[PDB]
Amino acid sequence: SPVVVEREREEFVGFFPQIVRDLTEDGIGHPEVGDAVARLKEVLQYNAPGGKCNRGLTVVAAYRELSGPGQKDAESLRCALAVGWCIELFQAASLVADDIMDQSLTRRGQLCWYKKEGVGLDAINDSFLLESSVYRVLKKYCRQRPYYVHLLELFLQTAYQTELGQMLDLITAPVSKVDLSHFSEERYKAIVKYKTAFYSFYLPVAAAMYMVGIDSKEEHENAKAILLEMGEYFQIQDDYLDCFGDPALTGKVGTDIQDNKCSWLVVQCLQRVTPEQRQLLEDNYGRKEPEKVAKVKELYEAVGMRAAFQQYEESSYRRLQELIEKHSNRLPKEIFLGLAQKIYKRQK
Amino acid sequence: SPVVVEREREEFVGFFPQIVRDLTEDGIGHPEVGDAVARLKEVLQYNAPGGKCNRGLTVVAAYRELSGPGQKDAESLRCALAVGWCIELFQAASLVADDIMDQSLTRRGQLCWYKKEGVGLDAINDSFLLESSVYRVLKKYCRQRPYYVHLLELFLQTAYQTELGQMLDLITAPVSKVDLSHFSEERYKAIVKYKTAFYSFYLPVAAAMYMVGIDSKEEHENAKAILLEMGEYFQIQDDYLDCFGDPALTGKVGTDIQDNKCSWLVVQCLQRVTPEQRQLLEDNYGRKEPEKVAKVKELYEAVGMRAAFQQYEESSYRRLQELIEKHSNRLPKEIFLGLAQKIYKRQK
Ligand SMILES: CC(C)=CCC/C(C)=C/CC/C(C)=C/COP(=O)(O)OP(=O)(O)O
Ligand SMILES: CC(C)=CCC/C(C)=C/CC/C(C)=C/COP(=O)(O)OP(=O)(O)O
Ligand SMILES: [Mg+2]
Ligand SMILES: [Mg+2]
Repeated sequence: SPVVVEREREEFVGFFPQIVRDLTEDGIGHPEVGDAVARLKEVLQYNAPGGKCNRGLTVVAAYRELSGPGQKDAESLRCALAVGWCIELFQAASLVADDIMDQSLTRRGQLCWYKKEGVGLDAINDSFLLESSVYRVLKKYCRQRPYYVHLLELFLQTAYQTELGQMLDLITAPVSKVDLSHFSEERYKAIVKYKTAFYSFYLPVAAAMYMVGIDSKEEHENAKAILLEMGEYFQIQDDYLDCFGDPALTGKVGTDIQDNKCSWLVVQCLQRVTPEQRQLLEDNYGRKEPEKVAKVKELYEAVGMRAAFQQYEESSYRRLQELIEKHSNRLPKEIFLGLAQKIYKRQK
Repeated sequence: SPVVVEREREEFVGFFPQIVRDLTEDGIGHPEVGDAVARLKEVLQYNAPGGKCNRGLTVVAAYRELSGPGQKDAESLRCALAVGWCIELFQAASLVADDIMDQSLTRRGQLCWYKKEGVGLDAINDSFLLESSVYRVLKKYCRQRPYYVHLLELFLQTAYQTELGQMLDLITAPVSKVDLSHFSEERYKAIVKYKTAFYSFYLPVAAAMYMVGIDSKEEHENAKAILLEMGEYFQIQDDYLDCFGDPALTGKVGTDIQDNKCSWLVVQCLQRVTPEQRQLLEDNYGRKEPEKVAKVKELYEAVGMRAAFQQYEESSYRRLQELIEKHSNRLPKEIFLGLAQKIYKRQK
C-alpha cells in the first residue's frame, strides 16, 4: 500500500538509535575500551543508515505474512526489527569493504568512510567491527529463542558465500590484461548468484522462515529456488537502468563503464559482436573518456540492447511465476508476490 | 616433556592438510565457485601454517588435562585438534589484516600476502574468508555437541574484543602528531588486554573448559583472572626480548622502534624521563636511522631498562602464583603451570 508499507518503512527507520544504543551505550565510558566504542558509534552512524532499507524491511514484511495471531506480540515484532537491521549492518560492513578495494570516492551520496582523512586504511578494521555488530545484536535479541543457532548459522553461511562471490569479481575484473575474455555469462551470473543474490533475497525471507518455525530443509530449498531468480533479474535490471534508461531513476542516477564493471550489458554485447566492434568496445570500455564511454554505449546501441532486455524481462516474470507455482506449497505466495510487485518494473 | 609435548606438537601439525581438505575438497570443482575456492586454498596454505602453533596446541594440552577416561576417544581428540586450528586460523585472518594496515613488508619469514603482486588490496577479502574458515570448521566438527553454541559464542566474542584492542592501537599510534602523549601505561595495557590477551590465553583454555562441560560463568571468571596476567607479562616480555636481549632469541630476532610501536619499554621510559631525554627519545623514536634507533636504545639504557624489567618479572611470577591459589578451585593447576613453565623465562 501507499500506506502500511511506508509505515513499516518508518517503524524500521525509527529503530536505528536503539540498535545504536544497544551497540555502545554500555561501551561509551569503559575506562579501557571507551575511545574504541566511541569511534564505533560514528563508524556506525556514518555508515549503516542511508540506503532505502528495503533489505531489512523485507524480513519484517515476511515475518508479518508468516507468524500467526499468537506470534504478533510487540516482543516478537521487535526482533523481526532487530533481525532486520542485522542485514542492514551486514551490508554496511561489506560495502565499506568494497569501497577500499575498489578505490571509489563516493557512496550513497557521500564520501567513502576510508576517504575521510584520519581514517584511511583503518577502515579495514572498522569494517570488521560492523561485522561483529551483527552477531552482537542477534545475541542480544534472540539468544533465548529456539531458532538462535539457525539464525547464527544463516548469517554466518551467507557471508561466506558472498565473500566468495566478491572474491570472484576481484579476480574476474582486473586491468592487468583488462580482459573481456573471462567475462562469461556463466561467470557473470555466478558473481550475481553469490555476491548479491543470497544476502539480498534469501537471507531475509529465510530468516523470517526460521523465526516462525519452518526449518524444513527442502522448504528452504523451495525458497532459494524462487528468490534467486528474482535476485538475478533484479541485478540484471539494475544493470540496464544504469546506462539504458533514466527518467525518475532511483538509487543513483548518472552511470558507469569507466569502471571495467562486469555487467549483463557488456556480456550480452560481447556475443552479438564481431571482431570489428569486439575491439571497438573492448578498447574504449573500462575507460572514462566521454568519447569512449559515450561511444561504447553506441555499440550497445549498435548491437541493440533494450531488445534482449526486453526478451529478457519478458521471459523472466514468466519463469518466475512458474517457479512460484511449483515452489509455493507451504509458504504464502503473498510473499514472493510482494517482492515481485516492487522488483519487476523496468524502463523500456 | 622433551617428548610428549613435541609429539602433540606434531600431531597438530600433521593435522593441517586435513583441515585444508575439509575447507575446500568439495569446493575445488564447483562449476560456479571453483576459481574462488581454489584461490582459497593457497590463501589458506600460504598464510595459516608457519608459527610455532603454540596457541592451538594449548587447547589440546588443556582438553587433555581436563577430560576424563570417558572423554579421551579418538573422536574427542580430533575436535580438540580441530578447535585448535580454529585459533590458528583466527589469527591468520587477523594478521593478514594487520599487515595491510601497517604497510609491513615481511611476516613470519616471508613476504606479506598483500605484497605478492597480483594480490594487493584483494587481501582484504582474503582475510575475511580466513575468518569464515573458522566457523566452517567448528560447524563441521562440533555442530552436534552440547557445547556448539558456547564455542560459536566464544570465538565470536573474542574477535570483537580483539577487534576493539586493534582498533585501539590504530588510534593511539599515528604519526600525524606522532605523540608519546597518549602512550599511557593504562592505555598500553589496555591494548595488551584486548588485542592479544584474550585470543592468546583465554580463548583456548576456555574453549577446553566448555568442551568438557565447565560452563560455569564464575569459573570462566576464575580462568580469565589468572590467564590475563600471563598474557600481559607475556607481551610485556615479548616487548623486552625485542631490543633488550638476543642470545638464541626465538620468534624473530632483529628489532623495532623504526615502528612508532607502543611498547612497555617506551612507556616505562617516558616517566623515568625529564624534558631533556623526553625530547631526545620523543625525537629519534618511531624512526629508522641507525643513530637514532641505536640511540633511543641508549636512553632506555640511560634510564636503565632491565631493572624495571627485573622488578617486573620478579613481581609477576609472584602475583601469578597467588592468582592461581585463589582462582584454582575446580580447575587443575597443572594447566596454568604448564603455561608458566613455558612462558616465564626472560633474558637478564
Ligand atoms: C560479508 C562480508 C563482510 C564480505 C566481504 C567481501 C566484500 C567486500 C563483498 C562485497 C559485497 C558487495 C554487495 C559489493 C558491492 O558490489 P560492486 O563491486 O558492484 O560495487 P558497487 O556497489 O559500487 O556497485
Ligand atoms: C579477529 C579479527 C579478524 C580482527 C581484525 C582486526 C586486526 C587486524 C587485529 C590485529 C591483531 C594482532 C595480533 C595484530 C598484530 O599486532 P602488531 O600491530 O603488534 O603487529 P605485529 O605482529 O607485527 O607485531
Ligand atoms: Mg565499489
Ligand atoms: Mg604489522
